[PDB]
Amino acid sequence: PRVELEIPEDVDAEQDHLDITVEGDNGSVTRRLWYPDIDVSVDGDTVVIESDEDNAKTMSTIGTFQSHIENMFHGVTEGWEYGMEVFYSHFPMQVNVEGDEVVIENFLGEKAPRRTTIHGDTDVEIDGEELTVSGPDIEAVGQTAADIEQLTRINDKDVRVFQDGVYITRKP
Amino acid sequence: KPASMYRDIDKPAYTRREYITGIPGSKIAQHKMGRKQKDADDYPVQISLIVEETVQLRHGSLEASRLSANRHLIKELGEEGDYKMTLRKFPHQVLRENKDGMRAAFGKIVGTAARVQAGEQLFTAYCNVEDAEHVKEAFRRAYNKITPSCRIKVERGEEL
Amino acid sequence: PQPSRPRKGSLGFGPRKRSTSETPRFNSWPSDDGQPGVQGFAGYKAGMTHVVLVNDEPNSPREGMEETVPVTVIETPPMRAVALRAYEDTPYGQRPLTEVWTDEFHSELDRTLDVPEDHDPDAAEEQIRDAHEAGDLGDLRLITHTVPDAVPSVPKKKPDVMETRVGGGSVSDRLDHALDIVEDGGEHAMNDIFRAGEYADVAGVTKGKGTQGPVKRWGVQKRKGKHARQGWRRRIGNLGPWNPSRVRSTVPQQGQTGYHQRTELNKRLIDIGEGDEPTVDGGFVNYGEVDGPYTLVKGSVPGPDKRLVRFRPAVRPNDQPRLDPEVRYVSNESNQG
Amino acid sequence: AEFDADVIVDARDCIMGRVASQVAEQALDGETVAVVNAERAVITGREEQIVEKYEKRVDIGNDNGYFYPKRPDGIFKRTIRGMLPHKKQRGREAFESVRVYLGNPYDEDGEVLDGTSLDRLSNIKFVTLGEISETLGANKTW
RNA sequence: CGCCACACGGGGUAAGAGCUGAACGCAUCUAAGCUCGAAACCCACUUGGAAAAGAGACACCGCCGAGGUCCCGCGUACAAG
RNA sequence: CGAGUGGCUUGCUACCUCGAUGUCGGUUCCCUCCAUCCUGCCCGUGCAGAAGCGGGCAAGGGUGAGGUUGUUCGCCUAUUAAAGGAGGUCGUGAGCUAGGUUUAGACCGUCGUGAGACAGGUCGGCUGCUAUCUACUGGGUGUGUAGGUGUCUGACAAGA
RNA sequence: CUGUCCCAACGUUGGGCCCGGUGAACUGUACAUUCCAGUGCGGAGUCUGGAGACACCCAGGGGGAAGCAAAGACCCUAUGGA
RNA sequence: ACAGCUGGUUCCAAUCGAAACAUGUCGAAGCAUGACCUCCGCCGAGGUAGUCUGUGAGGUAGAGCGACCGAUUGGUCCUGUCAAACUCCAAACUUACAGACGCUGUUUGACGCGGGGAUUCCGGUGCGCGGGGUAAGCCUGUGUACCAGGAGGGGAACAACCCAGAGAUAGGUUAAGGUCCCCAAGUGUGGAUUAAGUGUAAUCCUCUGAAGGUGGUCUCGAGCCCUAGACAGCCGGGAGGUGAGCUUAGAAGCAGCUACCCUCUAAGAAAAGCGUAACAGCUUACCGGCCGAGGUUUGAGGCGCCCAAAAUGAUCGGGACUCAAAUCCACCACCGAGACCUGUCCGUACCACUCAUACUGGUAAUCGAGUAGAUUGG
Ligand SMILES: [Cl-]
Ligand SMILES: [Cl-]
Ligand SMILES: [Cl-]
Ligand SMILES: [Cl-]
Ligand SMILES: [Cl-]
Ligand SMILES: [Cl-]
Ligand SMILES: [Cl-]
Ligand SMILES: [K+]
Ligand SMILES: [Mg+2]
Ligand SMILES: [Mg+2]
Ligand SMILES: [Mg+2]
Ligand SMILES: [Mg+2]
Ligand SMILES: [Mg+2]
Ligand SMILES: [Mg+2]
Ligand SMILES: [Mg+2]
Ligand SMILES: [Mg+2]
Ligand SMILES: [Mg+2]
Ligand SMILES: [Mg+2]
Ligand SMILES: [Mg+2]
Ligand SMILES: [Mg+2]
Ligand SMILES: [Mg+2]
Ligand SMILES: [Mg+2]
Ligand SMILES: [Mg+2]
Ligand SMILES: [Mg+2]
Ligand SMILES: [Mg+2]
Ligand SMILES: [Mg+2]
Ligand SMILES: [Mg+2]
Ligand SMILES: [Mg+2]
Ligand SMILES: [Mg+2]
Ligand SMILES: [Mg+2]
Ligand code: NA
Ligand code: NA
Ligand code: NA
Ligand code: NA
Ligand code: NA
Ligand code: NA
Ligand code: NA
Ligand code: NA
Ligand code: NA
Ligand code: NA
Ligand code: NA
Ligand code: NA
Ligand code: NA
Ligand code: NA
Ligand code: NA
Ligand code: NA
Ligand code: NA
Ligand code: NA
Ligand code: NA
Ligand code: NA
Ligand code: NA
Ligand code: NA
Ligand code: NA
Ligand code: NA
Ligand code: NA
Ligand code: NA
Ligand code: NA
Ligand code: NA
Ligand SMILES: [Sr+2]
Ligand SMILES: [Sr+2]
Ligand SMILES: [Sr+2]
Ligand SMILES: [Sr+2]
Ligand SMILES: [Sr+2]
Ligand SMILES: [Sr+2]
Ligand SMILES: [Sr+2]
Ligand SMILES: [Sr+2]
Ligand SMILES: [Sr+2]
Ligand SMILES: [Sr+2]
Ligand SMILES: [Sr+2]
Ligand SMILES: [Sr+2]
Ligand SMILES: [Sr+2]
Ligand SMILES: [Sr+2]
Ligand SMILES: [Sr+2]
Ligand SMILES: [Sr+2]
Ligand SMILES: [Sr+2]
Ligand SMILES: [Sr+2]
Ligand SMILES: [Sr+2]
Ligand SMILES: [Sr+2]
Ligand SMILES: [Sr+2]
Ligand SMILES: [Sr+2]
Ligand SMILES: [Sr+2]
Ligand SMILES: [Sr+2]
Ligand SMILES: [Sr+2]
Ligand SMILES: [Sr+2]
Ligand SMILES: [Sr+2]
Repeated sequence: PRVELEIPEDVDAEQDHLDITVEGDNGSVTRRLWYPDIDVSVDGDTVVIESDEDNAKTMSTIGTFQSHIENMFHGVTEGWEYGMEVFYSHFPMQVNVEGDEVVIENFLGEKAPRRTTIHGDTDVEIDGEELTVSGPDIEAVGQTAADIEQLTRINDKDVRVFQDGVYITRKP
Repeated sequence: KPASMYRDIDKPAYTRREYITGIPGSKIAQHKMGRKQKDADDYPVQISLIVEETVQLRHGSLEASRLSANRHLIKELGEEGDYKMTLRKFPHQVLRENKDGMRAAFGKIVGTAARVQAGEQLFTAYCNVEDAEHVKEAFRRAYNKITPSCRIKVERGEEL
Repeated sequence: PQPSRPRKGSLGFGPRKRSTSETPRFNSWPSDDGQPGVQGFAGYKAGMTHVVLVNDEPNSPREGMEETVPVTVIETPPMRAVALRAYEDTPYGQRPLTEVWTDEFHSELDRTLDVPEDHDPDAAEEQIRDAHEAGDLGDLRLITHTVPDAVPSVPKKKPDVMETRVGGGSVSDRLDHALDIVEDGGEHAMNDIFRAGEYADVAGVTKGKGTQGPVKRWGVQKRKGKHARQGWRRRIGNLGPWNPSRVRSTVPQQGQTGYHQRTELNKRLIDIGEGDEPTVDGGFVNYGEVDGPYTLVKGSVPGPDKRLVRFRPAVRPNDQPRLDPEVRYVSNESNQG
Repeated sequence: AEFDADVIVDARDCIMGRVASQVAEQALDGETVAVVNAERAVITGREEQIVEKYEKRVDIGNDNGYFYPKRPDGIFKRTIRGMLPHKKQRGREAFESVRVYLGNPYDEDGEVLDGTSLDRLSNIKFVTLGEISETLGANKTW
């Protein structure tokens, strides 16, 4: 099979072995697309994902490689933005960005701060009670936003009563 | 007692009641279920439970699989529903157990089993087109309570 | 169902045999954090005394109060760093490349070594620098020896030679720091490396006890009750089960006890000084009188009196350093009595 | 140390067992073989199970001993030994005239033996010997 | 029976929590890819270890002399050695 | 009702050993298994919390002291994070113990005409050997690598 | 009342260890540096597959040689005995 | 002393070569008489291990029972099952006699008869058929071939599984089995499947793996829908008579009862599912739009996955192997016994010659393994 993807005018696409670098105005993203007998190449203006095999396992990954490349196109142009809202019931939670990591203080009354490192060139911007995670790499933005929701995990007590924590509001 | 002790056909045919005494009664209550007053040819659909391996099924295993099959039809179609199921096998083979070491080893009579060859229909149901998927579930519950793997073969019904 | 019990003795200090060198050899060194410096020192064990100290820990309820602390006196005179060895990063691990020596040798060094007469310190230095440029330089260590002649209580004049690592900033800057120490005469003191209050790691070859039975060697039981009177007093029950039909090396048996190398971790250095301040009246039993450069190590130190012990900045400290503790009293009372 | 090699073999991207089978056959014919770039040698299959097998061999042992190598240097050497009658005179001479190396200590490039090369563009389920050695706990010196 | 000392942290996982993601336009923690995550695994730390047969490395001394043994006085050592 | 795993219980068989492979319980010392009692990390809840209940990964470590009884088992007490189970000739007598079983003495009950018996009870009642080989714990002497002194390296090995 | 025990320590005397002299016995099909698994009359140092293993000597406590010592006391069998 | 019990009983070779069973026995650890082995003498032309045909014997497998017999269902003839000790039927197959062919015998005298000497009467295993037993490397039959008493080649090792029955020596070709290395021969060919190291394990105490489950993946088929736009997704619409009637304080799609009617229109239920005290609210049906190509339902087969826990150190013999060094379908070339072919020699038997069993010549595809034991030369 063969699937051709036209690169937008704002975008530049290059290739180095199995690695693909996609450039644009909102940044650059490099990904490694490796799978048996699937060749991904840049034909000057279009990106070609082709294989000689048509089996279910090969077809699964051809479709995955398509979505990955199309997402890099959106990333380097428009970008990826996840919206988050901080909620608390009794304890005033301090969600701050300290360097390369986002810190959460006084969560559920804890003395020890909860922290997670931001993945890649992703930027987390705070506006009081609202947070917005953004960047060109969907893998890095999707995870950094997920990491923040996961950072306020509670396994010992009832989550329905103890609902404190930052949650994802908008998914792109 | 496990069915491992009785599932295979390895002893001679031991059915002659004029020479065998003290045989326990069959746990099987009914053989004809549903609407026994109505005919089998009055129904469009005919589905059978086909036994894939040649075995000996005990009366207690036969009753367990019959009860759990018919109890599902009584639940889904009602107590007086429009169906008629038939268990065509009867427990003729008398079973023994040696319960002294191996001296005077001939066992005492403990139960009965139905000898069923491969490809044979153990259960045969007759239903309507709407109740065809309810009877396929009755046999799916019935095959779990007997020793061999089974085929749920639809014999008279091109309604799919 | 017969109660559980941990096995008799540890299996981590095996095989329980005699030490190859009476001089301890460190198998690990501290990290490269601060400024360039030698990562260890050595001295000779003297004996023990107690000290009265003011509590330094802020988390302790007794902060500021007088506490009696046991101390081992170790005579630590200045050593001589006679050379600088360089290691290269070969595919088979770290291998020695070259050595840069000196001209100023201690008079009594020819009792252990074949003292260099004709050496080229500049060409060897160049070899180490080409290896640094090539990016294949491992680590830099100094060949060092003690001056047992400076210690009147120790009979030996034959210097105890040992290698010690130089750790610090960049590889270029510590190469130069190492060469500077060497070039002079290599003379350095305990003050140069350690400060009072710092946690050090003390290594030493333990007190030799010859051959001892399982009870003393592995801490097994003696035969109890009626079993003690039958002809078996201090011998283990069995050497193993029927199967496996062999005796496992893990079963507690007789043999060499003592004279093994041990590396005692996190030893607080109470005080470093010079004089007759820690000496005991009538002299330290089976040693002598201390009148020179010393160190006061908190608690016990492996080995007997006169034995060479080694120091290293703690590779794994638990507490934060509380520098220069206030010593209100040092016991000078006789160890006889 | 110098080694007068007749054949210098490049193990890079090559199936270990297949290279080993040929190296042993050549050693018995009197050749002085030298396997190079063993860290980059390859072994097909699911990483998780391959490592389990090699980790079990590291755990196996007793007082008599079962010295199993962790470095790719020795793992390759042992693989070759298993294809040689090493306890016999002929087999020991064959084995001692074969040496495996980390990287390439020579000036020449090693020759890639026929049928041993693995195509990375067609395969994803494999491990490199260095990757096994790192998991085994060997100190990376390559 | 007295006294002193015996981490923290890395790395990779399990169960599990997830991200991106297709087969299957959606959905999906998985199929390829990725972020995490056990007192357990590896490292860290201690002990042994040139007889590792690829039987090692460095430096200096020396081949008519470097060094060693015996001898002698003794133990920080020791059943002989 | 149906399907299995194990080889801890019991039974079956009579292949091995009758020119003997010492036997219950215990003790002492070593290794192991996981079907996990505690400790770590998890999922569910008839999960507010606290305390539980059920399940998953997991064998690193731990799992102790005592009263009756030869007892294994078990019953019982107080502690405990918990006071898990099992394999190793039901691990372990050229290690120990002799309370039990298992001779020769004796009594009681039952049975027997009797000698005597008991798959009942009870008191007493023996335990040999200087290690050849192998195995391991420690200690030396030689040879190999191929003049000496000093310092190291680290394949591997052990640890809770 | 006490080291029977918690929990073991130090000491004393004779041995044990080294030297001179004296000088047996038990035991021996052969070979024999073994270990892990397997197999085999189902309980192997010797067979199979691997692993390990330079030779010799000293001391030790006894894991194995189904260790050595006794043509099983138990059980059954004999047209045995008392 | 006696013992039916254990142990031992000493030189070479050549020919044949068992029985571990039956009857009786204070007999079952023993004997006797038979079966069977061997030797001698007699007899003098047939013999019958195989097959075909003919004339006879038979009630086991299977099957069936309004064919007996005895079991064993239900319904207001019909309908549901069975039999070691049932039979209206009925094999394969075994077996009597004879003829034909084959093979064999008439100097190697067969078939048979008489006599001397035994050994043997603990057997075992595989396969087929069994009976008992949950089962067993169990117990007890039967037919047969093997071990015992059978080498050599293969199977990792391994009495009885495969090849193979074997005088010496030698050349050659194969058998079973094998050709990536260990290890002789292929890293052979065409093609497909498997991603679990599944597997690389004929048989097996020994090599497990089940019931159940599986949008893991490959392949084959059937029905239906689709460019008049299918399947999914997303957007828009999902309207009034009316909030149906009854029930009820109320119940208005959605507590319950019954009905379940028609306008507008391109659709839209007297409402399929959540929700409310009841409303409201979110959606399903159904219609339209955006999009644009196959989609959906079911049947079958292949390989794999889950189900899957054990004790000193994991395993297909090991190494290790992934478009294979696995698996399945075909094919090509090789390696590989003492078998088979072939040269010389030896033994034994027989023939011709001979006094000879001394020579010599000849025949053996139809001679050459062997425990107990019989016979014979040294
Ligand atoms: Cl004791
Ligand atoms: Cl080991
Ligand atoms: Cl070999
Ligand atoms: Cl792959
Ligand atoms: Cl034959
Ligand atoms: Cl593997
Ligand atoms: Cl002769
Ligand atoms: K016996
Ligand atoms: Mg004193
Ligand atoms: Mg005093
Ligand atoms: Mg588990
Ligand atoms: Mg709680
Ligand atoms: Mg453990
Ligand atoms: Mg018991
Ligand atoms: Mg025992
Ligand atoms: Mg013992
Ligand atoms: Mg004894
Ligand atoms: Mg003894
Ligand atoms: Mg008593
Ligand atoms: Mg008694
Ligand atoms: Mg014994
Ligand atoms: Mg006897
Ligand atoms: Mg008796
Ligand atoms: Mg008598
Ligand atoms: Mg003879
Ligand atoms: Mg002859
Ligand atoms: Mg029949
Ligand atoms: Mg015999
Ligand atoms: Mg070959
Ligand atoms: Mg397998
Ligand atoms: Na009986
Ligand atoms: Na004694
Ligand atoms: Na592989
Ligand atoms: Na190992
Ligand atoms: Na971790
Ligand atoms: Na089982
Ligand atoms: Na048993
Ligand atoms: Na025994
Ligand atoms: Na015991
Ligand atoms: Na554990
Ligand atoms: Na008790
Ligand atoms: Na024993
Ligand atoms: Na005992
Ligand atoms: Na004894
Ligand atoms: Na005492
Ligand atoms: Na003798
Ligand atoms: Na022993
Ligand atoms: Na008598
Ligand atoms: Na007699
Ligand atoms: Na008899
Ligand atoms: Na007899
Ligand atoms: Na004829
Ligand atoms: Na049949
Ligand atoms: Na017989
Ligand atoms: Na035969
Ligand atoms: Na063989
Ligand atoms: Na495998
Ligand atoms: Na004979
Ligand atoms: Sr049977
Ligand atoms: Sr079933
Ligand atoms: Sr050192
Ligand atoms: Sr070290
Ligand atoms: Sr005693
Ligand atoms: Sr054994
Ligand atoms: Sr080859
Ligand atoms: Sr996971
Ligand atoms: Sr050496
Ligand atoms: Sr497990
Ligand atoms: Sr727990
Ligand atoms: Sr007591
Ligand atoms: Sr009891
Ligand atoms: Sr035990
Ligand atoms: Sr007694
Ligand atoms: Sr008596
Ligand atoms: Sr009794
Ligand atoms: Sr040599
Ligand atoms: Sr001794
Ligand atoms: Sr017959
Ligand atoms: Sr091939
Ligand atoms: Sr192929
Ligand atoms: Sr077996
Ligand atoms: Sr299945
Ligand atoms: Sr012959
Ligand atoms: Sr013969
Ligand atoms: Sr013959």
